[PDB]
Amino acid sequence: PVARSWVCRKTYVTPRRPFEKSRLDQELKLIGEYGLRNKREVWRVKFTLAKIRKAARELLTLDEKDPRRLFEGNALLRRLVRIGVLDEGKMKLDYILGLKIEDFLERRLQTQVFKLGLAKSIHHARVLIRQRHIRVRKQVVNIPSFIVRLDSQKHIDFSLRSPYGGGRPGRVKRKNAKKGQGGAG
Amino acid sequence: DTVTIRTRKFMTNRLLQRKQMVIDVLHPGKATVPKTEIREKLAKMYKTTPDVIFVFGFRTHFGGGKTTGFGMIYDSLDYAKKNEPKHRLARHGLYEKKKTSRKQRKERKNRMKKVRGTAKANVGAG
Amino acid sequence: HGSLARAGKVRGQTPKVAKQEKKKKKTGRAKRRMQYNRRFVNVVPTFGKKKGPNANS
Amino acid sequence: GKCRGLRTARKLRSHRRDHKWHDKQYKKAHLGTALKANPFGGASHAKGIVLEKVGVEAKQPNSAIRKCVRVQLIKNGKKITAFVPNDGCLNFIEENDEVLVAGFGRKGHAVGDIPGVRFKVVKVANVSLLALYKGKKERPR
RNA sequence: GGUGACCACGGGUGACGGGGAAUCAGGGUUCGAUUCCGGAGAGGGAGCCUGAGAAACGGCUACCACAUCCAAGGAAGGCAGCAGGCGCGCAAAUUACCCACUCCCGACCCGGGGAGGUAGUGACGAAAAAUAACAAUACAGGACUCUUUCGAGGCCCUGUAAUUGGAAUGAGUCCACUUUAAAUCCUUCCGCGAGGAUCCAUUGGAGGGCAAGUCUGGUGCCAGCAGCCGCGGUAAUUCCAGCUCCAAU
Ligand SMILES: [Mg+2]
Ligand SMILES: [Mg+2]
Ligand SMILES: [Mg+2]
Ligand SMILES: [Mg+2]
Ligand SMILES: [Mg+2]
Ligand SMILES: [Mg+2]
Ligand SMILES: [Mg+2]
Ligand SMILES: [Mg+2]
Ligand SMILES: [Mg+2]
Ligand SMILES: [Mg+2]
Repeated sequence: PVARSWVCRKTYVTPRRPFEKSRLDQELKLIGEYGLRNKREVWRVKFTLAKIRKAARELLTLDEKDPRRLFEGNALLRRLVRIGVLDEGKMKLDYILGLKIEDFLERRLQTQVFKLGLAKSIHHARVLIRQRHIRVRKQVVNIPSFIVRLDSQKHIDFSLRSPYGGGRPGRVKRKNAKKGQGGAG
Repeated sequence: DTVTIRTRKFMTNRLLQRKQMVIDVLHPGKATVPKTEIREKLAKMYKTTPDVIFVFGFRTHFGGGKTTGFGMIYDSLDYAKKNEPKHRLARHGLYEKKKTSRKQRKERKNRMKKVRGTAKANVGAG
Repeated sequence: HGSLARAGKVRGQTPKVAKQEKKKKKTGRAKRRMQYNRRFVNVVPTFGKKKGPNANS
Repeated sequence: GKCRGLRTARKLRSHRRDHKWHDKQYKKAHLGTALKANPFGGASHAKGIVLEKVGVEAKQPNSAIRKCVRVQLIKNGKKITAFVPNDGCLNFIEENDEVLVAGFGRKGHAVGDIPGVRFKVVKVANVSLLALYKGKKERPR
């Protein structure tokens, strides 16, 4: 009987036509263009978008002025603006459909490390984020693919507790300092 | 110097004879805090002596900037040795329990049925 | 019919060779950088009638 | 043509019912035979004892000797030929040695050459040919 | 008299019934022994006490079917509770710790609970995600600018190397703390802990379907390859090898 959770479900879908070339030759760009961990990491975002677009498309079959459409719609749109994809109150649904992967990539943390100077080359970003150098707001974030809420864009910054940012120069500079004090001095 | 213990969600539990709230320990690069210090620093806080404060919970989260948890305060040690569970009194040298250890109990108590009611043999025991 | 003597004739007499060693190949995500880089942005020269990514000169 | 009517849900169901005992792929699956016939009693692989090593002559267009094993399965006592895949591996397997034999991929069809051999050897004395023919795990003794 | 091709009656099931699952343009198709609900059985049947409440199996009564000790007169046997073993088997965990959580029974705040929780085993499976980054060189290049071109200024670049170079970090290890019940695990952190020859990514492939070499060795209708199409008979794009590449990783 036990306590425990289950409800574990995949975050992704693998492609059917297993190596088209054309599909590979897109999905590689995406990996370089933005320094992605792996191929899957695309078809994560690929799977997540296809949800949205099918959620949206689910609504486009309904008649207008119907309690669901209006509610689920706003909720859904807000959720996109909230993370900074639809803009300004573009917020009327049909539009959702016209939208591509590039977007839920551009709002990953990794990208918005060098987009806001901070890093210096896209892979620094993914290193720097893993290396527990950068923080958001107050939490120190470990994860590259944390989609950044639009609000929480200006609060990405070098952690208070890291070498660049301040305090405790890392062990490499601490050792090559102690080589000058202990070894040389 | 840098700890700053701020509390949340204080309740005056008339009927368990207590004050109880979420401890929110800030702490910078220095690592966790022990429950002894936190008791003594929460003692002068509400002015009840360290003696009558029981703390568990304490869960830190990334960066090491902050650690939440639950602590709480009875109006006399006499009540604390009454409302409080064993583990929290035994946490610091005030009340301990036997070390028979579970399968010694079970092996014994499944005997003493074998014997009838001659106390001498039940006292025979293991 | 058939002689089962000839099981493992060929692996048997093929002269073995050393597998060498140079470069601990870069892996994970850096591999994929090296990959794109070396057939997208970098070289992308004047076309020479299709490529040959593992072909000869 | 078709029956098409509106209180015809049965003539239809019962039509599309029997006109499956004319499907081939279901009359394997739903009849009985298969479970009764395949030495592999509905089971992915099976263990059996190597009772001798037999070369099989491949089907005309490709001349060669295929190097298989007569097996007797434990669960049934049903006999088998299993082609020991990959070069010089028959050399490994000795008589009376316990092998884990799996299918070929055609599920009943014999594969390509190897006329009438559904099964392929995988393991040998708890080893796995893949480890032996790579030279990773040696023969046990 | 009642039922019947609106298919009864008969037979079968790799059938405990639902709630759901993976699949899926819409429609289905198979699976649901699977923690939630409902049913049944404690080797098999029958009968039993007792009980509100049971035809109760951690009761007993035989029988049948199993099986233990023996002083040979007799006696005690029921894991489809938890652990464990044997057999079966393609095919599945530790004689672990505990009532601290949720709950229950009791005369009961107080005992007990293999119900249950906690550890261990655990590529059943799902999530996140390291396996390096960067400056300057040496270069290897290619959009501005400059040059008829050759050349050069350089904002752009990128390839390999020298690793030139220090910076950054974690896998480890381990002061310390939390955790918890006591741990453990996690989260916190003192201290140590990266120049590859390391702290070392593998599995299949490389004719096509199908992304990837008529590169180089060896065999020569053998060995062997090949899910299908096929290759192998003396330059194999096909076998065994070497180097290179590709897919996922
Ligand atoms: Mg049967
Ligand atoms: Mg039994
Ligand atoms: Mg019953
Ligand atoms: Mg009974
Ligand atoms: Mg029992
Ligand atoms: Mg299994
Ligand atoms: Mg349990
Ligand atoms: Mg997984
Ligand atoms: Mg590694
Ligand atoms: Mg192919």
